[PDB]
Amino acid sequence: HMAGVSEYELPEDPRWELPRDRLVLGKPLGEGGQVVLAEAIGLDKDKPNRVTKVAVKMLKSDATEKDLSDLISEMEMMKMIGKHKNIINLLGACTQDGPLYVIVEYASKGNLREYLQARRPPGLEYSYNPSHNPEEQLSSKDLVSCAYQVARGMEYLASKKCIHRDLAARNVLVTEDNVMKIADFGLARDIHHIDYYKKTTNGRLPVKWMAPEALFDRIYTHQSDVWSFGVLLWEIFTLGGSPYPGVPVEELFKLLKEGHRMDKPSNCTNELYMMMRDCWHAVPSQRPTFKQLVEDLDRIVALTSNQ
Repeated sequence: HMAGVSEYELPEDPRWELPRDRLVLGKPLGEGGQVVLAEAIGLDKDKPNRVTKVAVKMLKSDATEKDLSDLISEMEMMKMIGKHKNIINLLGACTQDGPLYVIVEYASKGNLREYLQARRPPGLEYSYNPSHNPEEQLSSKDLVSCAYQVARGMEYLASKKCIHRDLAARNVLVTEDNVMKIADFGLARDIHHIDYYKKTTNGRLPVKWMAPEALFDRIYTHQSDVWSFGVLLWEIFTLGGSPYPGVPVEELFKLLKEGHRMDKPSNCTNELYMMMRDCWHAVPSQRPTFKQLVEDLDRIVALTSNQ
């Protein structure tokens, strides 16, 4: 476990520091680290009487000293990377008079995976809609536009020397205005060899988004992120589909080595599928960059129908 919060010297930053009484705790948003919904009073000094819905990150009742440094690490990392419309930005923090709170932007519509699944057409082209409360079906343009925003955010993160290392639909959140925001891009990398078998609390296997070199040699770069983006693209056009269906984790090693790739999803243009194949190129140097991906997608968004 960890020592008292007072036992440690939390990084106090006047620009982001916010009084704890200015935060009105709400319902839990995520459990891993712990996130909860909250209402901040006067986040913007220019308007101290305005309330704003935000997400509050805090450690668990059972946290290690490393967990505290990791959280701080992400906070300072977000400051470094800066702000961008397509990423979950830092809003403030509480480093005094209580536990450490890292305030970030709130995405009312949850992660992209569940977002899409809830908007699956009754048709046959997709799996059955899991959501008990279906939503309006997205247009063809909406999906490509969704890919554009994600690639847009990654392009920015790439220009900031930031390597996500786990880009996936689950790691992309949707705002109330349907804006795509990449999350968990400032997390600290573990210094202990990974367990390709470990599964997330959501029952997700990170190995399915990892590039061959990142999976076999544990090498992470912007190129490996482009690979993940290729898998993310696959998820979009499958409306929250599961990568490599019916393929065991252990089998994934051989298959990927064989140069095998996922088949084009139903209702997916060949141009968009070729983009996925280019991202899934065997040679890192041959995969396209986020800069290019943003350009092609922009061109595609303008051509793609919205009806």
